[PDB]
Amino acid sequence: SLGPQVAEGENVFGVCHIFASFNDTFVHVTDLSGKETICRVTGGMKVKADRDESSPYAAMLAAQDVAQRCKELGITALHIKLRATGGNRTKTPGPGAQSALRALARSGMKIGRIEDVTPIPSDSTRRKGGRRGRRL
Amino acid sequence: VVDPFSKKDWYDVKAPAMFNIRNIGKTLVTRTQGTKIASDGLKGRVFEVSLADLQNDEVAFRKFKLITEDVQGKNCLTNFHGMDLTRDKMCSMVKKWQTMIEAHVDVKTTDGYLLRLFCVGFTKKRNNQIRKTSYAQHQQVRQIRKKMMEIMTREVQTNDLKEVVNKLIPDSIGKDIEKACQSIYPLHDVFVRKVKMLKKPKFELGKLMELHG
Amino acid sequence: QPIKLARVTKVLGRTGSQGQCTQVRVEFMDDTSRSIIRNVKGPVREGDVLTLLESEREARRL
Amino acid sequence: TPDIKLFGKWSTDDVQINDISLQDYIAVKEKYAKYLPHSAGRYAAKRFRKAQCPIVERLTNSMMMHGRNNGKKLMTVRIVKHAFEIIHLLTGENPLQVLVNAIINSGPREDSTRIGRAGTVRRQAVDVSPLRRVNQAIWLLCTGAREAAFRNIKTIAECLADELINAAKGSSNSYAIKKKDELERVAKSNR
Amino acid sequence: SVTVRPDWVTIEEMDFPRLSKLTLPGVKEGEDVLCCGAVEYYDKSYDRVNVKNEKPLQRIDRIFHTVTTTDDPVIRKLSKTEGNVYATDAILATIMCCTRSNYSWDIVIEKIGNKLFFDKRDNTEFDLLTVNETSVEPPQDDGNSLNSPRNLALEATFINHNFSQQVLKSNEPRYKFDEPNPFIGEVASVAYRYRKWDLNNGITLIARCEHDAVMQGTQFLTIKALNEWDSKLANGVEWRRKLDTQRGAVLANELRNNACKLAKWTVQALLAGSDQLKFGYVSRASVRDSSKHVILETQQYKPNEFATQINLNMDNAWGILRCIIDICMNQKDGKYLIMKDPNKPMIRLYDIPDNT
Amino acid sequence: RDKLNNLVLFDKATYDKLCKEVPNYKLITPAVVSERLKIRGSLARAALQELLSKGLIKLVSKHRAQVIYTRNTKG
RNA sequence: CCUGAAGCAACCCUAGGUCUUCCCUUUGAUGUGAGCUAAUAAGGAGUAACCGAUUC
Repeated sequence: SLGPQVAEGENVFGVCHIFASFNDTFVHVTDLSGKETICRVTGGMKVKADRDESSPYAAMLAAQDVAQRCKELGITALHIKLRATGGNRTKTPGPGAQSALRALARSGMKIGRIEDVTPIPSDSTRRKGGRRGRRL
Repeated sequence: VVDPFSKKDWYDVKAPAMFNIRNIGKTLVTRTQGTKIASDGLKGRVFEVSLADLQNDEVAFRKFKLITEDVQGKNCLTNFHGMDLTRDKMCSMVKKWQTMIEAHVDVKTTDGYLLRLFCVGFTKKRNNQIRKTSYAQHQQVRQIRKKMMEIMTREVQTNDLKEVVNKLIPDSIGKDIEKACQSIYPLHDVFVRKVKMLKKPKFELGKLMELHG
Repeated sequence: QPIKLARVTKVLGRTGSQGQCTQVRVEFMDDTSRSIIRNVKGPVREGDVLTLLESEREARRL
Repeated sequence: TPDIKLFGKWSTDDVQINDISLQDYIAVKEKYAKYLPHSAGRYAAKRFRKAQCPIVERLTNSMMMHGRNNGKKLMTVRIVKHAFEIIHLLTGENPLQVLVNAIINSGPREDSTRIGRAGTVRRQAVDVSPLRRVNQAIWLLCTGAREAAFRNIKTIAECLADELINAAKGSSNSYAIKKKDELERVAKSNR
Repeated sequence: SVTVRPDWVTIEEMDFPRLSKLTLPGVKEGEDVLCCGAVEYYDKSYDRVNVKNEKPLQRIDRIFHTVTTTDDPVIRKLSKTEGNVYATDAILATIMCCTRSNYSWDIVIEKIGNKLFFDKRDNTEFDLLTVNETSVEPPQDDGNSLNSPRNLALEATFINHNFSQQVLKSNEPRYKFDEPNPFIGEVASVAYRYRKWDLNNGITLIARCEHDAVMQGTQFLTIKALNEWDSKLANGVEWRRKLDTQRGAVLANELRNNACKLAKWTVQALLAGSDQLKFGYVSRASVRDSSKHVILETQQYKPNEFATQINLNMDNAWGILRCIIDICMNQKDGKYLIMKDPNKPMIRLYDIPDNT
Repeated sequence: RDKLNNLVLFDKATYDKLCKEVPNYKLITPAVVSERLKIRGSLARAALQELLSKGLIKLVSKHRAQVIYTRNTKG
């Protein structure tokens, strides 16, 4: 529980992987390596209803618990790696992306550098749903 | 009922002598409990650092991958692994009404390291051009791509890895290709999109500690 | 945060669901040049004063 | 008295509206200096004609409410006269100055409302106009004194004196400041 | 303001964003070491003066002493006794609300030993009052025009020096502190009192603080005069129109147009510890008549209320001041110059020979 | 819940409070005195009319709805 | 008609104590207890419950 960095100026950086699907949100802090995990609070751990796992609210709760949990270990600032589902599926991030990123900045952390890391394929395998799509 | 972060030593990370800001940050490890060792489990971690943070303050769109190939003592020693342009940059460059020319060469340094370099270049629209398009014919494209490969090979092949990174810290290769292809078709947004690492020589320490000052 | 005075310079358009908020261009009495857009309840006139609790946030123009 | 027009027996001059914002929509000084709260009106003729009604008359208008007391301005004028006597006793200030201070301290700065990206809905925070500030300031401390007096020995004149003293202070004891702070809190909670 | 010679060495540069971010808490109370001069009683009966019942603005011959830190005999005495930073209200008002600065201004720092004499250049345009500085467009007129920045500033300065004396019952027994005015019937109503500020980081500050007059109710007055010359072009609303429905609007509009002047005047009063700052609404006869003036109205504001109203931060004012006194109590002796970039928003600091 | 039982006539110690206290108050009204002594408005009025005719409190205004007195001046 | 009462730092006058402290007693402050009020505080929470697509 002791990052031996200087009390005055030294910022200890983590990196927060915000995987935001359209029916879940993840907020997951790691080393600059990306190997050693510190926190992972999902949208679904906080709220107990299936329809609001992908909420701005649930993502706001998740980022708040992550912010509080990582402040104790002594992670001061965070780099950001945002992503939607990707592959064959959507490449627009979920509605929890904005509220989560906002929430762990309202909660007194520092924001380093942000970038999209969605798995964008060269050209991909056949997408789920028939030739005639998802008819409803 | 075991606090899992009680047994965690923090380790300072060090970048090689080629960059201005030496230390990248800190790294977590588990205390040597049993047979598996802290330093051995810590050896071979890939750190993706933006060149803005790696230097003092510059371009933030070029990133360098660095491998902790050895640990001396409370200090991870990273070494040049690879390079990649950011998604935002690559997506911003690729726009409609022009020709995108892509090359890749599999070239080896004087020491063991064998890289794969990917070059990219987009056909520039002239200052008095009224034609919307500004496309390159197929033979003009592959004459450009042949010249891309010829420079990319020459620049790396003849000198060692310390000097090829010193060339990738600016974009001397991309500026050289861009000026070279002015006669065939004027390109503008020319970079070495990506550098990959395929083979390393069998690990040395004296060769690492020359790169670490 | 210190409470700051924004002065209405030109009333632009009416907004809200039931046409209830006047959206107005304000010119800051504090800084010489900074002019932002704010949604305002009640009746507002061209050339009077507002007391903003924050002098950074801005309302979405339509 | 061809020079000064003492409101019953209260001085016009030497009352200052400190706040620059509420200064135009508060009429107490130099031309709105009149002897009685009572007058003809014609302040509902055009849009911002209302701003020129002496604040004492605005208070006298707002006071007469809850059905059984619609259009008893003579009874309301005697309530305001008795309240100004009682304010002067307990405070020792100019009762017009205490009223002006209570108007400033009671008026909210921010309120919550329903806005757009029309499709669904959203309750965001917005500003209140300097007229809306003074309009709601008067209404709040009038209804505060009203509901306080209902089923009580403390007479309407005493309840008004209580509200205007405690609101001019900024107590959070007057219904005016209590409710102001509730609206500004909700306005913050969803901004 | 000044033509900068090739012998003048730039040492330090500070821009307005960096100066805006500064703060200092812990600034202690000002201690009246000396109170000098004699101040008249104010006629509260010039406030039965509105848009309908105005007054003639008359020329009053009373002698104003524009004596700087260099020529101050009490500061010259106090120099050796205690204090290492000596200033006037106009000078520190400039540095404090420097953030709003539009035009080129200058301050001569004179570090003789372990001292800062924040001095002003006599026979330079420092004691002019600027006009419509911070408008959408400042007056873009030529020196031969009557609506020029020079000619508007000239008459604005005159009417302020007129108004301060004219409103005053200036031949009824004066309030005397201890001494007569240290500069000399002929004189003008003004009182100079010196104050010590112990300033956290290890600086003692002795500034000369000026009250304009006394009013009863006793009470001390800082008094200034707001000018309205040709509103329709000037990029402001008319004063004579009604001013009574729109007083708050006529005020806030003339404030933005004179952002730095009203900021210097208000921090001037906060410095002196005046409990009330009054004003004087002066306009022309016809919109292009430089000679005539008529006093429309006056409004009174407690400077503490006014400064939080208009905009100021004591922490900013004292935070910028600690920075500049620290810079020039750090670097070497001789004559300096805090000059603001004529066209851009940044203050510069040159080191100069012993002459200019 | 709660109920109010005021006095129809003075207790000895309540009248001792009234004879000592109510000429110290800045505002003297039958409603104020009614709350401050646990006494019916009828008793309050009758007591304050004693206090006035006695010549101890300075009346400011009388009205069927509102009768206001104050403590008499000092010098 | 009588109610408190024993030493006053030291010299002269003066009144046989012509005298002002134990404390009776009232006004001004500070701290605790209790009431009304803060307040519907805030938080719990825009959570739980209930309703939502679909059939004309």
